[PDB]
Amino acid sequence: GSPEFKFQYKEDHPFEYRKKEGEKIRKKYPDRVPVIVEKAPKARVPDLDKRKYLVPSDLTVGQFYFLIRKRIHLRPEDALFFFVNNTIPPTSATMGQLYEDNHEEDYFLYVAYSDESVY
Amino acid sequence: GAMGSASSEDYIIILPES
Repeated sequence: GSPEFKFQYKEDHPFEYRKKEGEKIRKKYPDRVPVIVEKAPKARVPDLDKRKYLVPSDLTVGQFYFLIRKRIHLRPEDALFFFVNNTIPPTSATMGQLYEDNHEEDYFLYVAYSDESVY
Repeated sequence: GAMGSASSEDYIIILPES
């Protein structure tokens, strides 16, 4: 295929493809979950070529946040907030906990990141 | 449609041997 940089609205329409993709990746990697990576407005964070990712279900939210913090090389004083499908889980939860809470007919997980929480 | 791939679908996995 080809790389693209567009919002979820693109894959929000082909429900048949979104399901097929979720179904194939669920069977290919059931110990992992497909995650959408998107930056929210008002943020002050660098961009990286990451749109669609796959993470293990057993990864603790605090650890996951740390890996991405180090990935974006933010200052230690730099604020950072993550939102999984409009919700804010505790850092003691795991990717499998939020994946269960977000279980959909498409089987995709949406994750947003920002410097400040501003709709 | 009906997909007929061989290679897995495009998704960046982040899972090293560690």
